[PDB]
Amino acid sequence: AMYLNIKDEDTFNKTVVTNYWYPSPIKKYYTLYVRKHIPNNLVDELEKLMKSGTLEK
Repeated sequence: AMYLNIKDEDTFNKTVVTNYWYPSPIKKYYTLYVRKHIPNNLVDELEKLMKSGTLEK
């Protein structure tokens, strides 16, 4: 069933869609997608990485 599940690598819908795989860069987990109680939202992290008085610039 591994190979009946990969029955269509070569239908036209499944070639034009590109597939990304990368070996995981182990990076500090900051997430664009959801801001919640864990302070990991990357934009909030980026404003914290801004120097004092640069968002006014």
